Amino acid sequence: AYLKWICITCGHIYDEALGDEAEGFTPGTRFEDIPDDWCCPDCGATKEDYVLYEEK
Ligand SMILES: [Cd+2]
Repeated sequence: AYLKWICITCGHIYDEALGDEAEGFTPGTRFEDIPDDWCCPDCGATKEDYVLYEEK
């Protein structure tokens, strides 16, 4: 059950089964294993801007 995260900063949803394609988010990367090193592909901030969509 891949979870998704929405960046409250802009409103971008992340699909654990399809994260970023330019950085290299292979299909199967849970936000848990993605520390702050990863940022938003539309903004460029830390992970604090991303939250869990439903099922929290
Ligand atoms: Cd964002």
